[PDB]
Amino acid sequence: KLRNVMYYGDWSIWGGQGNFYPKDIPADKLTHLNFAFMDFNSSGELIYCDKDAAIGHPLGNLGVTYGDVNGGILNAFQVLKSENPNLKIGVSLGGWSKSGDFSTIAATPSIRAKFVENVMKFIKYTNMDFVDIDWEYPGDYREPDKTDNINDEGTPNASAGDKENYILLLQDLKEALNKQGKELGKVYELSVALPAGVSKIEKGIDVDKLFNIVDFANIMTYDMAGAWSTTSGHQTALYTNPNAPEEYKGLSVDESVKYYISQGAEREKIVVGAAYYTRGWEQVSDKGTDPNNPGLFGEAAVVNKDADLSPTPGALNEAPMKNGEGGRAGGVWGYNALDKLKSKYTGLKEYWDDSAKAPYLYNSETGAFFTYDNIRSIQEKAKYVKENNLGGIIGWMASQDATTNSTKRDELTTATKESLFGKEDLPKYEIKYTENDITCTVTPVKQSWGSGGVLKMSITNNEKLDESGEVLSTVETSAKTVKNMKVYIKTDGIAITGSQYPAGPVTKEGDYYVIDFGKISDGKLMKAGITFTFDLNLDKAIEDTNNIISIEVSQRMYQTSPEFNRQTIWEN
Ligand SMILES: O=S(=O)(O)CCN1CCN(CCS(=O)(=O)O)CC1
Ligand SMILES: O=S(=O)(O)CCN1CCN(CCS(=O)(=O)O)CC1
Ligand code: NA
Ligand code: NA
Repeated sequence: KLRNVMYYGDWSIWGGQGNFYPKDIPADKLTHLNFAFMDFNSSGELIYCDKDAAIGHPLGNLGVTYGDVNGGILNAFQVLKSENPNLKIGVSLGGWSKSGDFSTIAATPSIRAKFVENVMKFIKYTNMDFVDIDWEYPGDYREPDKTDNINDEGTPNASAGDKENYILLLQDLKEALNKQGKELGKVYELSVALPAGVSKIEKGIDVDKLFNIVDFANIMTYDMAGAWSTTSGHQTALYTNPNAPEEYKGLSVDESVKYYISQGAEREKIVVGAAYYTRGWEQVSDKGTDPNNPGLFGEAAVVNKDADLSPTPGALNEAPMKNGEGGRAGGVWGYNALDKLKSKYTGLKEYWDDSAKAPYLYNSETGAFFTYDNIRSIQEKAKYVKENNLGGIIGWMASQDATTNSTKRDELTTATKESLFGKEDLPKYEIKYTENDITCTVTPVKQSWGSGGVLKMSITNNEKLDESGEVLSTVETSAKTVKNMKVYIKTDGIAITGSQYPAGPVTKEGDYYVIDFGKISDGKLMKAGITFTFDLNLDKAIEDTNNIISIEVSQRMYQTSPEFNRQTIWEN
């Protein structure tokens, strides 16, 4: 079974990525959606990159106020899955900028165990389905590049022990996932992000052992050429053009996959990467390296400067170059910004390298050169996956895809899905939720005056908050809040004519009376430990509860989103 995997960065929601909220992800076209990234410290405690993004932002949902506990990307992912049950949702830990604490965690069994325990709790409270470990990279000594990213940790504590310790970490995670999956009655998966190139693999990836632990592995077959080099090239090519110079030999999807297989990787677990952005160079001279691809593998003149004044051959980026926030000139433009790119760099012509099956843009008069993925190269990558019995495709990243006919950013995502799977719907999966500890009492009220009767009902959220630290306490608080509660009451011969605050309004829907706490501002987010006690009005006085059959409750993340976790709280 193939996979169509997508990264979604938590910073998608701000202006740099055009304020792209999860509801506009084409989730019916994905099998796996990675929340990128969760940080963590050297003691194994999880740490947010952007707390408001993760747990507080309203994300375009009309009834959500900033900071409301049903806000945030993590809750939005749950809604995407409810609305698109083909989808598995998961969490990417680390990434290029937050891999600095892996070496320490992986080296000490007690810290490894704490990290694993915290990740298991996280995915329990967020109802996530997989864990993706993006250790970039084990055994690779690297300092931060604060000009690129003030928050970059690098991997300054890398060591030769990382290769074996990563295997231990992955083994611990998979065993914990197996255990928790059995406890909760669900299937979990474990994935990793892997380097494309041989030297990084040799430094830190025990291929054969790793592939026997993970469910699948995402090969980062992008960023394989760029402004760190003074030779133009393809950054994410399917095949190695035979004219490639030594520095780019090996750095294609095909050669990377073939190397992994030669080292023991199981084909069906290999997911290959597609980049939804350009890289490029300001001023490339055609050296005639490949006469059939002008400008390719040409010499890039060192004519620009980074934000820290370092000379560079890189072209300008879509975003302004600022020290500490995209400070390196890399020719980096989102796929959805190719029209902006062409307005800034005029005179670009589109080329296709038939030997690499990769597009590029080149101005033969100015020398500007950009390398990227398009619909055609993604279709070629998909054909390669199918013909070689590989595992799927991963895209980096969602917010960079282009709109087609709606507000969804889905041009490349749709092309990927249809080339892998065709036009039919993706398989759907059952979604399980853990019932909340919700109890209730019902008490007939003696009313010697007036007409009708009264039933006094109390509903209690018996959950209690135990987790410590910002990450686990916030996801726990959300999970143990009863959200937009609907109460379904089935009676035999008893009519509920009305309801009173703190109850929401009551209606008859089929054989049930339904109380909608989504319509009570004080009742729509019922925190742990809270009780609502309220009067229900009846058409006739009642002396016992014998004609009350059942009371059930359901939740909704938003007033608009699907009901879930329907559970019985009182039965006769
Ligand atoms: O200012 S914004 O909030 O728009 C972007 C903040 N920040 C910039 C750096 N990237 C690094 C991603 S990675 O290097 O870890 O892939 C994460 C987002
Ligand atoms: O002894 S050596 O290590 O030199 C060769 C071992 N060799 C590596 C390649 N795989 C192909 C797996 S697959 O093609 O069936 O997926 C077979 C075994
Ligand atoms: Na960290
Ligand atoms: Na193997």
